[PDB]
Amino acid sequence: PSSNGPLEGTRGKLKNKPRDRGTSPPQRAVEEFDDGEKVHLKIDPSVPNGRFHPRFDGQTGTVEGKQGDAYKVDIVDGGKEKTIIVTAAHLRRQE
Amino acid sequence: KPGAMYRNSSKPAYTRREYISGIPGKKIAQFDMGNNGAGPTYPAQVELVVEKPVQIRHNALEAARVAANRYVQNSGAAANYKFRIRKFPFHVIRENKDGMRAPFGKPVGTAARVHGANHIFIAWVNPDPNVEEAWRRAKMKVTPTINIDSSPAGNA
Amino acid sequence: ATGPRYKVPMRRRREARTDYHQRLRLLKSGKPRLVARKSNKHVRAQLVTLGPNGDDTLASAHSSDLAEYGWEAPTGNMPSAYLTGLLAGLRAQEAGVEEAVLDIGLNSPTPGSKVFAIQEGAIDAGLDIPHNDDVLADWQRTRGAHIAEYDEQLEEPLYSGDFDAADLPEHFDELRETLLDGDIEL
Amino acid sequence: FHEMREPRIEKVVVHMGIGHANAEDILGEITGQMPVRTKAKRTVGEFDIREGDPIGAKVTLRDEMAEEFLQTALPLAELATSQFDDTGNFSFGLDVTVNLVRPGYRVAKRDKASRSIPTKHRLNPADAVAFIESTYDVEV
Amino acid sequence: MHALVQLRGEVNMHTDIQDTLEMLNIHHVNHCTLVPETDAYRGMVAKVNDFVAFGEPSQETLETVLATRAEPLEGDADVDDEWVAEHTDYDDISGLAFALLSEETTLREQGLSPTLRLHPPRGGHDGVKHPVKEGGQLGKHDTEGIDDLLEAMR
RNA sequence: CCUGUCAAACUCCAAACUUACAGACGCCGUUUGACGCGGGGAUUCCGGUGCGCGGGGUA
RNA sequence: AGUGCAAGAGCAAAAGAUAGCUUGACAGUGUUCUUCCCAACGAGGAACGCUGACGCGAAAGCGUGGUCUAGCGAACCAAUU
RNA sequence: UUAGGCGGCCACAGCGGUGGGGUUGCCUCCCGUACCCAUCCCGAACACGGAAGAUAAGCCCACCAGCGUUCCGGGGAGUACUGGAGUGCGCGAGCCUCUGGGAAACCCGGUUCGCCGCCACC
Ligand SMILES: [Cl-]
Ligand SMILES: [Cl-]
Ligand SMILES: [Mg+2]
Ligand SMILES: [Mg+2]
Ligand SMILES: [Mg+2]
Ligand SMILES: [Mg+2]
Ligand SMILES: [Mg+2]
Ligand SMILES: [Mg+2]
Ligand SMILES: [Mg+2]
Ligand SMILES: [Mg+2]
Ligand SMILES: [Mg+2]
Ligand code: NA
Ligand code: NA
Ligand code: NA
Ligand code: NA
Ligand code: NA
Ligand code: NA
Repeated sequence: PSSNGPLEGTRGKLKNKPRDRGTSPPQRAVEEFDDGEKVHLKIDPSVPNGRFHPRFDGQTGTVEGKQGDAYKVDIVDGGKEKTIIVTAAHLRRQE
Repeated sequence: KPGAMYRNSSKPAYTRREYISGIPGKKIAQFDMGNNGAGPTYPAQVELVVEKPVQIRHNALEAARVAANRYVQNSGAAANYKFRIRKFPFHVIRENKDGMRAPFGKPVGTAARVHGANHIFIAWVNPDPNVEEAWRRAKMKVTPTINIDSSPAGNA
Repeated sequence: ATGPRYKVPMRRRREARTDYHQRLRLLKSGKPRLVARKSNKHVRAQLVTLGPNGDDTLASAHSSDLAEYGWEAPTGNMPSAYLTGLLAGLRAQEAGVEEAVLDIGLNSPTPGSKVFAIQEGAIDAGLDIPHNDDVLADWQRTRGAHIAEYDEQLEEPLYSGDFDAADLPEHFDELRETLLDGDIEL
Repeated sequence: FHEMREPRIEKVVVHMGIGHANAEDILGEITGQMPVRTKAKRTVGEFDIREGDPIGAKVTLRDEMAEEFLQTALPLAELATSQFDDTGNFSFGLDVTVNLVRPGYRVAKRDKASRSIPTKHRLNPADAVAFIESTYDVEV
Repeated sequence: MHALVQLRGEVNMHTDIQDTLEMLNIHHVNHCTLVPETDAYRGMVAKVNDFVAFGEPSQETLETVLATRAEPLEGDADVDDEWVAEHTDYDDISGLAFALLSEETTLREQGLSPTLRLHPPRGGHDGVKHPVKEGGQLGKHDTEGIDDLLEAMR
């Protein structure tokens, strides 16, 4: 890469299709998850806060406690174990 | 310079003028010849069909187009026919003219990318195919082998 | 509308009904909301919660079904709103609801307004609602005193027939008194 | 149907587009209520580079305040036609504009459930001329 | 139920292909296994389509091959009718053959090596550089096609 | 209105495919102890070629 | 359109404009991600808490500087709380 | 839901257009400024108070497809592209066969003028 910032090579994943533009619905930013639940990580281009490193977009983690309103989701990067601080707005129930 | 240097479609598409400067102008004079005032209202319509994807330098186009039109003056400077070269030299081309150090070349020209089977030239004529000859002279100056194809014309 | 790339607002924004930005902030408390809504002639007070396919109303009160308890005066006024607030408040309590936050829709947070009135009532009913006393009306205006005095500059009855001529902030007391004990639907 | 379709005056804006005022005074008397400052946008050659800046005053008269004004304004004007809005308005003059519309306009100017007034319920240049012409004067 | 037979070696064949072959109990050229027709098994023979030869065998042929190249999960023991009877739920090779074909059981389930270690095809096969439709011996076979190959390697 | 063309730094579209998690089968592990954890000892950080996909270059 | 600046991305009852008020660009201590995919490695950076003190709001609530990704620096010595 | 309040999905719901509907549950327009509250100026808005009038707006109801959008049939197309394989072809660029996937534009015909949840209510 020509630079090594966090948003390097994220033009696609952190951009909205024109119609899905503008503020997102609150219903999913308030969703409540319980420790144990499988959740899919995907940043909402509209939602500035509660994000996580773009590199994890696409992960399906397990909710294990929370910090503030933010959730703590455990994922496995490659073969490494990691804990991701992400808000509901950027999460979805698996299945 | 030789056609062997840019006749293949092996480089990525390089056409964005917003990121390229110093693009030589196209030598191609016109794309519509003959009676452009009238519309394709002719009985016969032959086409020069390229047989292999290649790149055709605006050099080749102009030389191929003149040679045919210039020849289509077997019909008169204001003859009854309409000639058309449907391709435009979009693909920009460079040359590394230091050795291989910082070798990204400098824009030296443009070439149009034609895929095999596309028709580069189209002429419209009444049962008076002198055009078929204007094209034996045209694909004479372009890299690829070509097929001279006739569409509306069962007046054989 | 114009093209594939055109962005159409959320239905409830087209209709100019729900302030979503304000809705997120509300929902944040994680408590039930005390929906305070008005109409030219009435006043409604709901206690909404969050659901799978949309909100769920657990308890409510309309200034209309206020007469069902002895209300014989208009219903688009200060006293009217309060009691409906209190009335919804009680049915709320019954529901097992204990706390909520005041959603005033696209209304203005003007001091002594009827929406704070609705809040003041739902509060007294037993509900725990974050609030601020000095943004509420001075009680008297809640009883309907402002209207009694306004009919003092009579010469012509404020109420087209209706009930009384000099109006009754006391009829207000009578009703609040009533709702604060027993009775059906509470 | 009618009654709720028949024209009415909603505000008469009287503004004095100066380039830098002392003019407020006259506007206050010619109408009867305080004027408002007219800041400008963009930096321009007419030594008008200042963004926020008093460059004139206006007054929006509603109800009687509007009639009681027009009952002298109109007389001082001749024009009509062409000089009318596609929405049934017209500006003459110092300026004096007259906004015209039918009864249910609040739907469009309120906060809750506001809505744009349908093209059918809008006032036409013609329907406008008639209403006013029919009130102390003549068209064209 | 299809009969799988590796016809091409391991040198140079993708790893994920080779592992698939190995999960299908084949670890050597000319080794054959019997695989049920299921989505999960179909995906696997497809991945393996280019180094193997498969297809549905005729009851008869399966019988020949079973008799000639079947083996107990351990040891030399000849799987003949008696063996089958005195060891499996069936009464003879044919009864086993039928069960396999109708996918009612498996070699393992009956205490047998999942692998039929076939012999080189007598007369030589049709080549490993072309599929059947091209005169080669690779890919899916006709029941008569699979039989010829199997019987040649009986 | 008609008619002639394009895009590595366009996209109203849009694969194959790669990939996260889960279940199923398969294979593997529970005396051949997998998965994993802790620790000792390295070597190694001139690579190359074929194929597919490439970027540069007349090559 | 605007949002200080590259480029790409976010934003409309706003993240932009105006007005007013205010100094949370606050003190303290953490969790996590990043820096360094995987996979060890410091400074730095970010996201998310908590404790304490505040600002604004009716309130939910927002403020751990400027919408996001650049604007940064070990030991030794010095000066300062 | 003979007109309401809060919503979810966020155009299948947009844009444009036609018809119908109210002594009342009603919603509105509407009438009106003593109060609470309000306009850098205006009871326009906001806020309060209220029914003389109205169904013309809005709104609710029924419907139209011309544009925008969603999905489906037939055609384009098993075409373009492609994961695996080849001592198949080609000077070569590149192509072909087998195997497993499989599109976009456009045309013609249908579909779409929202669906659903909670509450309240002749
Ligand atoms: Cl993270
Ligand atoms: Cl309301
Ligand atoms: Mg990309
Ligand atoms: Mg053995
Ligand atoms: Mg031999
Ligand atoms: Mg051979
Ligand atoms: Mg990839
Ligand atoms: Mg920030
Ligand atoms: Mg030193
Ligand atoms: Mg110092
Ligand atoms: Mg009507
Ligand atoms: Na969005
Ligand atoms: Na040099
Ligand atoms: Na040639
Ligand atoms: Na650090
Ligand atoms: Na001022
Ligand atoms: Na109506």
